[PDB]
Amino acid sequence: GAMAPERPLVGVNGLDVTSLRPFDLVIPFTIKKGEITGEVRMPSGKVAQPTITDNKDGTVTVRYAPSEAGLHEMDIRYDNMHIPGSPLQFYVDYVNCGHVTAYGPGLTHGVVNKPATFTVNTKDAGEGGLSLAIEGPSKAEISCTDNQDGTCSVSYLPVLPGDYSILVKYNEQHVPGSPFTARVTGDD
Repeated sequence: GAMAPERPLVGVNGLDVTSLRPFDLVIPFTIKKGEITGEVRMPSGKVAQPTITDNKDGTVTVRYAPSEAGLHEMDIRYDNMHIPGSPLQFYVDYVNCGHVTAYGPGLTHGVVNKPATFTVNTKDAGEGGLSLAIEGPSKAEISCTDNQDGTCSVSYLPVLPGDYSILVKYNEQHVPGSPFTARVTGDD
């Protein structure tokens, strides 16, 4: 054909914060004088910058607007030196879909002797053996609770700073992105 027909239309085929689950996390750290910046890296070959905000309570909150699914990671640095708890690492997923899945701050970042928490969604997942574990540089203790909304909540206590692998599984099948890696920091 020589040209388009007499019925043209423009539309967006990519995903955004309206259609994907966002990234939002909190880290024990304080801004005083200087500057903090970062980078988030995508499986699809893309790159983007995060936002950092100091809460004035002895913590910084870190945020990013999503556009791709899969296993992701984020670098954060103050005056070009990495902060304690950087890099962060986690999975991004379609929260409205029917597959068994897991997300929250505790599987991305932890703090020694503090209860770190996250959620597993089982809302349309069927039936079987639901399982949960952590493998770290020392043995963390773990608890979990079934909710009337059709989700499971999770809590765990690490004891020394380092990398801790989180495992989530249902009916002998791992959730997408499992095993994940949390990075644990010092409380003092």
